[PDB]
Amino acid sequence: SADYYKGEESNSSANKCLLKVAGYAAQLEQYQKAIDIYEQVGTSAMDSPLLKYSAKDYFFKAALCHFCIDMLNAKLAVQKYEELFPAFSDSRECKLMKKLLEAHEEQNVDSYTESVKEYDSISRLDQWLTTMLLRIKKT
Amino acid sequence: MAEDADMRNELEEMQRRADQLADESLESTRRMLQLVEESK
Repeated sequence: SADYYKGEESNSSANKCLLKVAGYAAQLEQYQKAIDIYEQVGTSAMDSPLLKYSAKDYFFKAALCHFCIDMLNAKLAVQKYEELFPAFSDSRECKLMKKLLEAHEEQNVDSYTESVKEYDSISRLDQWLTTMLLRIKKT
Repeated sequence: MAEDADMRNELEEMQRRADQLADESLESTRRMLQLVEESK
């Protein structure tokens, strides 16, 4: 369906289908496709004034999806997102990822879970993000 | 000094009134922040 709509040049509809496919794929434990799709949608959405505000969210999700692969590439991707989309630095997402990475660097799982609980209290979390964070926490 | 004791206890009750008011203020501020974050 996304290919059919792309052939019709009807944008803003293939993007949602690709995002759904990427999320379900990430749930299926295939992250390269999810990372690529989320990055592509984010780079397609930065230039849009209306969607720009949501773009940060996409970036955040992508950065979380790359977290499982390895810590070093997670830090590198955080740097790349901060440098390419400087506005993203303002959001609390960067602070949250930095605190989580700091907690992992010293095996300080307690700080990790305290930060996760505080953020959840501020705003209730989604099933996908909860599962991703729990799977990461296993390490 | 029992009555004076209770007068002191009333003073501490006023202090705890101030404390309670501060607490419910703190809660109100938290609810502010939560709703303001939610609207986005």
